Amino acid sequence: IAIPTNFTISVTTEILPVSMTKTSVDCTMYICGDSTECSNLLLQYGSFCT
Amino acid sequence: QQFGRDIADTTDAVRDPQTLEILDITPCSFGGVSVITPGTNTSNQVAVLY
Repeated sequence: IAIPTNFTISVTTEILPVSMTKTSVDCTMYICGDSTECSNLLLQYGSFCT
Repeated sequence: QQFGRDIADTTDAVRDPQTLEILDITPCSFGGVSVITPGTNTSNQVAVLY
């Protein structure tokens, strides 16, 4: 058998992500900017932005 | 240089042909509004976060 006659105390680092960046997108402003008729066309696609 | 654009290629600033001043263009549609409500069941009051 082999038995230890001494010890070492080791500190080791573990790294874990917990969060992302909370991002939001204004669907209408992304797709159509400030064009009224582009927005009207976008209404034809329903609830995709929602 | 007559006008400037952002990463998306959106025109962000222009030069007035006559005065030759630089004007930034910002969308006239604020879509960063949130409404805090305790519920229509309990009250009709609200708060607004811009």
